[PDB]
Amino acid sequence: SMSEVERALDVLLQEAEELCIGSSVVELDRIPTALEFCREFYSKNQPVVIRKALNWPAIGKWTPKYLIEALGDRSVDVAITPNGYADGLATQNGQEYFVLPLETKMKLSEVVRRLDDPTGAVHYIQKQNLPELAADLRVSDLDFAQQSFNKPPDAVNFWLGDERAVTSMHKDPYENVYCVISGHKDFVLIPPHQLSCVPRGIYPTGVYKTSDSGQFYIEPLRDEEGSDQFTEWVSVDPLSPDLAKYPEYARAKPLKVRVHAGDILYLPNYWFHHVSQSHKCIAVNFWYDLDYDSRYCYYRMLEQMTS
Amino acid sequence: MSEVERALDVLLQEAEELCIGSSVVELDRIPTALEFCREFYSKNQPVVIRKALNWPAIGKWTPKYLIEALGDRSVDVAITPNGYADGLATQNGQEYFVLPLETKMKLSEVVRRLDDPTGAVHYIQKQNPELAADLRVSDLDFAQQSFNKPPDAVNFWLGDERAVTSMHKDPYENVYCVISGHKDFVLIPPHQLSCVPRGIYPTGVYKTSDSGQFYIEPLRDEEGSDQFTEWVSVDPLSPDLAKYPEYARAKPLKVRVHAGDILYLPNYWFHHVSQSHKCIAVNFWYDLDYDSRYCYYRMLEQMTS
Ligand SMILES: O=C(O)C(=O)N[C@H](Cc1ccccc1)C(=O)O
Ligand SMILES: O=C(O)C(=O)N[C@H](Cc1ccccc1)C(=O)O
Ligand SMILES: [Mg+2]
Ligand SMILES: [Mg+2]
Ligand SMILES: [Mn+2]
Ligand SMILES: [Mn+2]
Repeated sequence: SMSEVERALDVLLQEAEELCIGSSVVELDRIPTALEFCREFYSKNQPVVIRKALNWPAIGKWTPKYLIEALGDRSVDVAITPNGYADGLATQNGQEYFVLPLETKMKLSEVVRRLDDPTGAVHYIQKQNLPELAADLRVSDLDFAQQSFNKPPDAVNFWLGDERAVTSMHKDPYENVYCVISGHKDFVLIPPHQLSCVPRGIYPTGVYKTSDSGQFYIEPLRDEEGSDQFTEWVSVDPLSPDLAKYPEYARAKPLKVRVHAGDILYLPNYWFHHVSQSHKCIAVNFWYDLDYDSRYCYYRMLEQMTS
Repeated sequence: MSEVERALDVLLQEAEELCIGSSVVELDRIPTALEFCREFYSKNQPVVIRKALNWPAIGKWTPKYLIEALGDRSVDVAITPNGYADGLATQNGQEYFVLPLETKMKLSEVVRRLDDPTGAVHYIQKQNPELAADLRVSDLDFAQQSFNKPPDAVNFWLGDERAVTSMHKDPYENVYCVISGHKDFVLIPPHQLSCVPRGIYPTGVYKTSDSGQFYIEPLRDEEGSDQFTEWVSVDPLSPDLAKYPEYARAKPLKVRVHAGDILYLPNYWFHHVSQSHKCIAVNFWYDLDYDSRYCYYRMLEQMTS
C-alpha cells in the first residue's frame, strides 16, 4: 500500500495529467491582447511562446562586435566557470558543492577574445538594472503581458554568453518575460505541481576561484566566524537524468521549447527551468514580483510533503 | 503529528501570514474586463460591486408584478418543514442530508404561503417572455470575458426568509445579482477545507403524509442500496466548537448583497446563504476552467478525509 502523503501526491499528479495541466508550451504566431494573456496564461500559470513577436532594432543588429563598436571597449562584469555550470553542482575532492561563478571585471574586447577561445574557461556577461542602446528596444511592446502584473519590472537582465554556459534547473519567484535578441535559447521546463518528481538535495555552497598558477578550484562559502553555508538545489540533470538514482523523475513530464531571436517566452512563476543556448546568444528578460494567491501556499505545502 | 497534519499546518500558516481570502473586496464601480480577470478571477478572489446594475427588474420585480406578468402560471416550488432544503435533519435518532419537497403550485398560492408565518418554508428555484426585457445580461460581460463562454446555467430564486442554504461548494464561477431585497453570505476559502468538518450522511427527502405531516423518506439508487452524501457538518451561524474545534481556525467572511449589487463567488468557495423575506435573485453559473489550483484542491480533499 501507499502512505497518506504518497496517495495525496498520486492524486495531484493523476488529476493534473488527466486535465493536461502544464503539459505543453502554447505556441502563438501573433501577440495576444492583454485580456487574452491574463485569462489564458497569467491566471492559469501557463507558459507561452510567441513567435517573431518583437521587431526591436536590437534584433538582428546586436552582436558582441556591434556592442563594442556602439559602447566602446568598456569594462563589464563577467561570470566565469571551468565547467560551464554557474550556479550549478560540481564535485571537488569527493564532495559535491553548489557552486557560484567567479565574478570579475574585464574589457568587452577581452570577453570577445575569450568567447573565441574554447580551450579557456566558460564566460558570460550579465547586466541587471545606455543612450546608444536604449533606442534599440521598446519595452512598451510587452504591455500585453505587463498589464497582468500591473507593476514595473523588478529586474531587467541582459545576457551574452558562451554556448557552453548551461543554467542548471531552478525556479524563481518572478513572472518572467524572456526575449531572445540574437541566437536561440533552449528551455527544459517542469511545472511546479510536479515538484514531487524533481529530486532536490542540500549542498555545501562554494564559489569558483583561480589559484596563483591559474587552476580553477572551489572555495567553500562561510559566514563571519562560523560554519559552512548550504543551499537546496535540484539534483537531476534534465539532459542526462539518472533514473536509477531518481526514479521519481520518470513521472515528470518535462517540456522542451526553443526560443529564437524575436520570440517571447512567458515563463510563469515557480516553474522549474533549465536553459542552454547558442554561441554568443544575446537575450534580455524582465522579472516581475509574483502576486501571491493560494497556489503559492499549496506549493509550500507540497514542499513540506516532499521533504 | 502525522505528515499530513504537518503539511496542512504549513498550508494554513502560509495562507494566514498572507491573509489569502481574508476579505471580500468592495467596489463602487464595475471594473474593466481586464481588471476583473487580473484582480479577482486569476486570484480565485470574491468581490462585491455596489449598485452595479440599473436593470428595470431592480426595484420593480415583486411577487405581485410577477403574478401579473405570468398570469399565475404553475411553478415548481420547494417546501421544507424546517427551512433547510439540502440540509441536515434528524429523524428516528439518525441524521440525514435532506432534499426539498418538490411540487407544483400557482404563484398566488406560493405568495399566500410566504405570508404564512406559521406555515412550512417555500422557495421558487427556476433554472434555464416580457421578463427578458427587464434584464441586460450583457452588463455582466466584464466578468464573462474572464470565463470566455456563455453561462452554463441561469437561476431565478424567490424565497421566504426562513429558507436557509446550508454551507456547500460549487464547481462553478458564480455571478450573483440580487433583484429585490438582500442576501447574506458566509464564505470560507477553499484552502481552509481542513477547518470545515464534513461527514457522510444517508440521503433523504421531505414528504408530506395524507394528513399533511412532514417526514423524511430515505433514498436509494437503482437497487435498494442506501444512498449517501458528503456534507459540511458545522453550522456557521452557531458552530459547535466543542465537537468541531478545528473550525476555530477557519476565518469566515460575511457579506450582504443588496438589490442592484453583484457578488462574484469564485469556484469552490464554501458559502452559506440567508435572505430577507420574499427575496428575489438571479445568478449565473459558469463551468470552471481547470488549472493547477483545482488539482491542488483535489489533493487537499484526499488529505482531509
Ligand atoms: O531568466 C531566468 O530566470 C534565467 O534562469 N536565465 C538564465 C541565465 C541566468 C542565470 C542566473 C540568473 C539570471 C539569469 C538563462 O540562461 O537565460
Ligand atoms: O447560487 C448559488 O450557488 C447558491 O448556493 N444559491 C443559494 C440557493 C441555491 C441552492 C441550490 C441551487 C441554486 C441556488 C441562494 O440562497 O441563493
Ligand atoms: Mg541526474
Ligand atoms: Mg455546528
Ligand atoms: Mn531563472
Ligand atoms: Mn451554491
